[PDB]
Amino acid sequence: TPITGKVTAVIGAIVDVHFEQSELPAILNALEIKTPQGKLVLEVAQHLGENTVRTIAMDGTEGLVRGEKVLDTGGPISVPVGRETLGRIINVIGEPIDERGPIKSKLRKPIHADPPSFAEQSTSAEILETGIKVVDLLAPYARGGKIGLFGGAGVGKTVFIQELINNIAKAHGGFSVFTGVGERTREGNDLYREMKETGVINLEGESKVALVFGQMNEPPGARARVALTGLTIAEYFRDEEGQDVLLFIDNIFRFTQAGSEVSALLGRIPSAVGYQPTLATDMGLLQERITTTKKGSVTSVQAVYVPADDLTDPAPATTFAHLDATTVLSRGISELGIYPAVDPLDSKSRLLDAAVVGQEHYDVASKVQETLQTYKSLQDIIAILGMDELSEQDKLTVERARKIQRFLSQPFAVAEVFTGIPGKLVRLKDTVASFKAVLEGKYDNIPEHAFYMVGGIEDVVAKAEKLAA
Amino acid sequence: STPITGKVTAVIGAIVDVHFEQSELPAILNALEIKTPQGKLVLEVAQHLGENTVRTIAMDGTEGLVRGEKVLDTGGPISVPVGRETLGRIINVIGEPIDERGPIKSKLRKPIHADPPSFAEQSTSAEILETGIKVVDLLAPYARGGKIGLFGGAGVGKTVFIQELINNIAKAHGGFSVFTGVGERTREGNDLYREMKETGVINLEGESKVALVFGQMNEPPGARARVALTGLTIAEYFRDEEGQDVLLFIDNIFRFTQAGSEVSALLGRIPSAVGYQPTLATDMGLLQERITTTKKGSVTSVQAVYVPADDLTDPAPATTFAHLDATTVLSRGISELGIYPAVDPLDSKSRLLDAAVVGQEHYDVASKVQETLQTYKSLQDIIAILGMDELSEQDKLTVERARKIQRFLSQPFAVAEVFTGIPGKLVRLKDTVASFKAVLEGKYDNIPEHAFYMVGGIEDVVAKAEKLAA
Amino acid sequence: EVSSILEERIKGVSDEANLNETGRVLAVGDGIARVFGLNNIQAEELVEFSSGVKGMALNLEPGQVGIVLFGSDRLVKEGELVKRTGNIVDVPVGPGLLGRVVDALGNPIDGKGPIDAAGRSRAQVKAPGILPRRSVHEPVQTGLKAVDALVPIGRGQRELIIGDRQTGKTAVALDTILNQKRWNNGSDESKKLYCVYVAVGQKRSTVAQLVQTLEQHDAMKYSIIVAATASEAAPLQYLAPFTAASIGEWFRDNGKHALIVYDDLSKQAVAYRQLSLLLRRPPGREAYPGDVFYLHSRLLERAAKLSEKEGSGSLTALPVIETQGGDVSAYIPTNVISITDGQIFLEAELFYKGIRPAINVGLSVSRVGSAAQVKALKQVAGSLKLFLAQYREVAAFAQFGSDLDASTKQTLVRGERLTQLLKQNQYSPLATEEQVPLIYAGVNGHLDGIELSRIGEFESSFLSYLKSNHNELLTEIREKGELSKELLASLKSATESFVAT
Amino acid sequence: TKAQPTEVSSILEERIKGVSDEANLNETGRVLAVGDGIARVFGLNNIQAEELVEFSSGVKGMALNLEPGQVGIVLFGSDRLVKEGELVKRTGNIVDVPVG
Amino acid sequence: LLERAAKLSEKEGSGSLTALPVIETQGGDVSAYIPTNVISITDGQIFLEAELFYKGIRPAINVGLSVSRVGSAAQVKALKQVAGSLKLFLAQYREVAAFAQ
Amino acid sequence: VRYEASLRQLEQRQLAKSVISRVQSELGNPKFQEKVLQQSISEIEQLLSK
Amino acid sequence: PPPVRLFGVEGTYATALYQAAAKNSSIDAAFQSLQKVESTVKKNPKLGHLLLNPALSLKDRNSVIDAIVETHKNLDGYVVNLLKVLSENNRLGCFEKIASDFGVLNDAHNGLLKGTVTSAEPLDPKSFKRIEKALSASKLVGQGKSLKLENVVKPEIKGGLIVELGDKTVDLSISTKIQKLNKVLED
Repeated sequence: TPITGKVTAVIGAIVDVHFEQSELPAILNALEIKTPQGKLVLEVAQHLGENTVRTIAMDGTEGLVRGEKVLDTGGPISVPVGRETLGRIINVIGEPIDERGPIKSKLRKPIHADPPSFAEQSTSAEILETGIKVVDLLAPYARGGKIGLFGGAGVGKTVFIQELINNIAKAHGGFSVFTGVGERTREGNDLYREMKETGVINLEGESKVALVFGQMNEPPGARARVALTGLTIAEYFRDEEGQDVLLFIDNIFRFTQAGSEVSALLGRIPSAVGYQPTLATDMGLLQERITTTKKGSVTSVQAVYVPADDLTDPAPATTFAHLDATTVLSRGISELGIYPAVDPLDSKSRLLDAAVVGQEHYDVASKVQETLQTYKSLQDIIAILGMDELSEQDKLTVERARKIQRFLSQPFAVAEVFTGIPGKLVRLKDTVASFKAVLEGKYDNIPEHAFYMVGGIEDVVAKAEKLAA
Repeated sequence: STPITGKVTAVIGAIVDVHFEQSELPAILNALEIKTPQGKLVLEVAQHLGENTVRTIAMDGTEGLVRGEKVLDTGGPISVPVGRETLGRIINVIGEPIDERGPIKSKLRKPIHADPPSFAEQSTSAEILETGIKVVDLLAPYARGGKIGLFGGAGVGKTVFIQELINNIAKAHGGFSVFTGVGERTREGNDLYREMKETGVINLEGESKVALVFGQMNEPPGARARVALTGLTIAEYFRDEEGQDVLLFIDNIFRFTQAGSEVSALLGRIPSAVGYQPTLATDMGLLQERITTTKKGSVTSVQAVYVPADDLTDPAPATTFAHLDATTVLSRGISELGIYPAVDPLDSKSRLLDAAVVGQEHYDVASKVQETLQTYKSLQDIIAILGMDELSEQDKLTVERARKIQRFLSQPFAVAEVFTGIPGKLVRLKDTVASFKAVLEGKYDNIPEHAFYMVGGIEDVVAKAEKLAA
Repeated sequence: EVSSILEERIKGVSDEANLNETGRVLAVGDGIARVFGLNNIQAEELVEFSSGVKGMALNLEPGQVGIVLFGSDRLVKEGELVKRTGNIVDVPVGPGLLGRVVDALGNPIDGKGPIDAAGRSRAQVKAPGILPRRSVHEPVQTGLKAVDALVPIGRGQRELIIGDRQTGKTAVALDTILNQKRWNNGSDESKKLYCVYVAVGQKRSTVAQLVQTLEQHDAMKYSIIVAATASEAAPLQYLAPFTAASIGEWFRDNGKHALIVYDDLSKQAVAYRQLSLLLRRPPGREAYPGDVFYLHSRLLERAAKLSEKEGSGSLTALPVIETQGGDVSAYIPTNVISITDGQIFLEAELFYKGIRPAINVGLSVSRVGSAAQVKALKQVAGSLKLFLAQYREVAAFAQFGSDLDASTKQTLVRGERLTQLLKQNQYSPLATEEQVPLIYAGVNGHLDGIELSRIGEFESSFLSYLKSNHNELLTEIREKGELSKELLASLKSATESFVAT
Repeated sequence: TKAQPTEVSSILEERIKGVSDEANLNETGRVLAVGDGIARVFGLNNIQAEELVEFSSGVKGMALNLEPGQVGIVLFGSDRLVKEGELVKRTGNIVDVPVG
Repeated sequence: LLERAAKLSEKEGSGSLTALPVIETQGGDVSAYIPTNVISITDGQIFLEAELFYKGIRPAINVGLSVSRVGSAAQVKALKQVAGSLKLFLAQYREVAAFAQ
Repeated sequence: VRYEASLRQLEQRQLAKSVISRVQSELGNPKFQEKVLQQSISEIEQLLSK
Repeated sequence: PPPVRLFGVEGTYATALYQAAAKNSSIDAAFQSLQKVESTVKKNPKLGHLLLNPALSLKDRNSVIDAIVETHKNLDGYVVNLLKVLSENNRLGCFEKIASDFGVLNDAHNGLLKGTVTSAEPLDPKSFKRIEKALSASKLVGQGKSLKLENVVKPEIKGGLIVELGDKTVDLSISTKIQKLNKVLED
């Protein structure tokens, strides 16, 4: 509507407008301030009455002069969706930031949308093989699954995701969405280049992937609805196109982080550790909009830059609420040289079970966990005393755990370059077999180093021959 | 005069502000009653915010309050009923019998804002309470008119200890007792009512040798704070007016602390350390000073305390640790050992434990106990990893005596026929001094550790030695 | 058909009257409106915003009365009128909820259509007195042996399930429901616990998996699922236990026994945290305003083993606080621990150790009863506790691997076998008549000899053997529920018969 | 617009009524509100810092906060009888105790 | 600040502004909000070892906590060839002295 | 039974949007004018009854 | 005396003025004089919007008061004593607010009430009158209680009508009924 207004205040990027006319806006409406910086998009977030709203500002702020006209463009911002959004990198306003020229589209849809109901649910979880032993063993993936990574400060959170994309998303023909919230531009350039190169984006051709990328530098408010924009793209694919979907989100600590910044300014008492009191509603909403329906079971992968690695901080804690699998990755375990760097006693999946992946798998995993937990327990004794002051039975366990640990070191594929060691990807069927034998100590008699940085049991054997030479 | 009409303006939980008539306010600490289908909502006046608008704290529910609602003024501090015709009634916070044995009170009501008596009245009479519980008597004798403090985990025998005290001491001693419940369960209430009906202390016919004031945590925080104050005034009526000595019991006073911290925050008063009211000390002081050994009477309070995570250097217990005359620490470990009572032997320190005020003989025996136990405890660490293979025979005899003593502490309790199933044993002070002395001298190092377990004095210890022997 | 139902619906609306209350919205945004006017507003009343949003009013101020929205922000508009429903919040309460998932406001979200609730009630009903209680004598058996033995569960009793998040946190409770299938199957109505599973803060998919599990175990029939999904509003999340409580109280009042699982109250606390801070109330300790204790206490004290007068109907509660990092010193965990009649500490390390269920038994207590378990089972597990208590000390000696006293290592050897005996795979409970033998064998030391690896093998086989031969013995344990001399001897002979061989 | 202690409605109405409470209240005072034992007194304009002031409740106090409109007395005495508009005479002698 | 430092593309003239942001960590405790916030932006860290500084490497580069995630794709082939992955090798040195005790 | 129930639900939502179409039809008509008179006289009747 | 407290808007400051001049019982006079000074402030818009914008000293603010009584010496002494307060606290932004509030208080004291019969379209004078009759007939607006039922056009209430006054409304409209109809036929 032509609700004229003035910019009464510009207190940061939480501009307050005074809509001069007593014509009322509505919460979650969108406004265009037209400036020589083009349009600036604001989103009505409070009505403070007297027709004086308080508005979140999506695009950049500066230059603003108080008493500047507003126009209400209403409702939630309308993204552009269709199959002709497949292959684009999208801002938030639908703009192609990979600059493929105005995004061709069918139907343009509001950013905000409702979370599918309890009735709309149709929850299913398959098995999905990642070609990574540690992942498969500890947390078997699934279709429609919700995966969560609680890795470091992009120390290889990105690397982990890239490998997963390389394996799973090029082994998934159905649509897949990459939404990268507040992440570094270079990663985006690398990814875009790689995608175009790996034909997942055929540039001239069609893409079975779509990409949304939101740069960290971009104002917090933009990052908040970068996610919502992506969720709309996903919903269009899930619903309207109907096709099988996947979704990747990294860094969703930034989603939380952005929200906490605006919350204080908005005038909301920022709850514990400065994090917004509305943290729960937002995380919940996002994860109830990304949900498995009969329309489509959406596999989601969420990557949390755990802040200073505190997972007891409310933002990681509330992530746990809406996940079905986690593969918390410890920065320490990265330092030990183990790549994958996933903490193994802090990995879980609902699909790890004695019949969901079989009793044999479950038993094999159980023994690995028990062995490692014992080893962790004997870390005190080992250090204060020695390993020769350990019991012989324990010394076998310790040697086994050291071997198992080293076995878990399995080179990365995308980061075959970055690690500098050719990637080792191993089938799920192979994994169960390999661990069963090792647990029976059948291969525990060959160098611990042989187990180190290699794939399957056969590879360990071959590297033993290499070491022998 | 006339009940000042006030109109509620803001219901913001328990804090309810009233807009009393122009040029007329009550004074701080007065009592407002608001007629409701909830009877009288009692608001304790706690601030005046001026403009004939007071800010008062509710003790009871604030549902359905119409903002603008007429508030009658009793006009003066909350006055409960006190009497000797309060004996054998369960009475809620607002002084209403919830065992409903008609209108209680002797002939009097008194305010619960009773003052702490001056220094001149308060004169310490060091006199010896005797619980008959051997460990309690010997290693930290309790004292009449005292302010005993049962720090422990939630019902780590805390309820049991008090029940045992009531079973022995309450009926035995001529003074009345008052059981005051601060945020304790109605489940716990039914057990207490039943148990003291059973011990007959609640004499079903006529007067009981105890009165009950059972307060519940479900009730808003205001009621939780001033259930304690209510109980205190009944005890004061016994102490003062009727002269009578008492043996007060409060449970858990952590609920009192917790309640006060909350309403400090709610009053707007910025919470101090670990979120606890900056006014903690003076509130504790007011409570403690009111309970006293005076010329008028003597009140022997035993106040249960719940110690969060059994950590009492936490400011709410730690401040209380100063304020109580005769601290006792009870905990999980001793409970788990199956020892009744759950008192930690080397951790607990009562007011009296002097070298001859408890009697020189008593003291010397108890000093010998302390050394014997202390030796076992020090050596416990060596034995744990290294073993007892590197310790001497003399040390081993001391360890053996301590283990025997450790389970000598286990003395059955009749009110833990509910728990253990074993009827109690009560051992006189003289009998305890004698019985413990013998063991230490080594006269009963030939009596197995378990023949000290769950039995009374030396006579019983010998009898169970014989029982285990054959 | 659908036309007929619609014709009834169209018929079902006509005519209205003057609205004597009003107030004009001003603040709006932050999902908490504050409206100007409203003096007729009775506290906690439900107020219908003209948008179509309903919000109860929890804060009254002589400026602007703070009405907590259940509905969406955008729908509400500044200057709207709100007309008071004139009713303090109420929920339909009855037996129609049996076999129903319901959201906070009691709408069947499973969409099994309308509920045959026999009343509506209020969510602010207060806890029954000392006099309305009766002595607790109603055992509850979870089918997990450790729970029954170590922390025996009565009825009208609060047992707090505490421990690290989603370590099958849901699953421990579900196991109870499954062994309570046996009593439910049993026609003794007062032993039929109508189980109310309250799910606060959880996603629809998780819930959908839970309802699938429950429907699979066909326990859903007597189950009521009260939900406040992750989507659902923070006021509605706060209100969800209290309205769950009302549904439970209808059973309790009727003399019927029921069980309420409050999973997870930790997310309820966050909801009240949010709610309070957007009612602008000062942050409490850990941003949960103090009176949160008052809120929780009134809720929890409505689980009661009522008098014979009240039909003995006892609603039993199992609160669940999912402690993050086992942080029990956190204000809400400290608060709850005091309120509850048991704590059932679980530990992640013991999960990793392979003890599944993983129970930190040292801090697991049930302060109340032993008529909260079977008499027979009380006799056998008497020294299960003693052995385990000795085992704890012994295990400490065993650590650092110092050369144990032979006696301590006897304890160690016995203790280990017991530990393996306790472990049970999720969604497999065990009938008490056949938990008494296993514990008899262990406690009467016959298992102490049997090697740790084949304890699991032994256990399975032992059960099969008793089914074949000493099924008479099982029948007697079922029938008489207190081990007599004859049963102890018979059982000893049977145990010997299969321990040897 | 903003909150000011002189804009307290009883003070304000008198001033509007052409009656200024100043002169009378330079020593004496009148409590505006007493909550938390923090009487805020209008008057005492001849007060010296930390001077001893005596209420008509017999309460003695010291005045840690001197603000122009209000003097935030801290009571040595109790709050129990104290109420709005309490006469606070200014003893006019800074806190002293016998020494010797 | 940081994302204004870039290796541009041929259209933009390929120009660079190489950012090397130098964080002075007191105690070198890099689990800490300010260091971690930087780490997520950056590719690589250059943590320095005090023990080694004293032990005569001026300056002394901790190599456990020095990483460079995408470093070797900047490298020219001589400097790709000569180094086969000394970090791996010296994380065998690290392991060896780890298990020496 | 499952498809039968689904068909009733489907019938209900189809007939629901058909109801929306009738609502849009009513608000077009100068029943939109005439019902203001109906509401007016109804308020006269109600408020006189108050 | 207060003609019913107005507080929630810091109107207690206005209430104080009202009751103080009510006790002098020169409220009509006060109200009229308040209109005159407010009007000549507005009709001196340059430095009667920017002299309603504080930036004035103690002395300059006081001299502004002196300039104000230069504008007219008939003004009523009680609102001149209020002016002293407003100068001293330098408050003056809620001056027209006080004028409006004093008006509200005045016509509350008179017992006159306003009113609106918002519709999405113009509303007949016959409708005003008939509803005014009905409303006067209702106990809701008695006598001594005046009512000015006016048309407002607000498409927010799409079609229909809502009668409003005294926090009592009768809403017989199409929009509310449609809302309910839709909802109930979505049941």
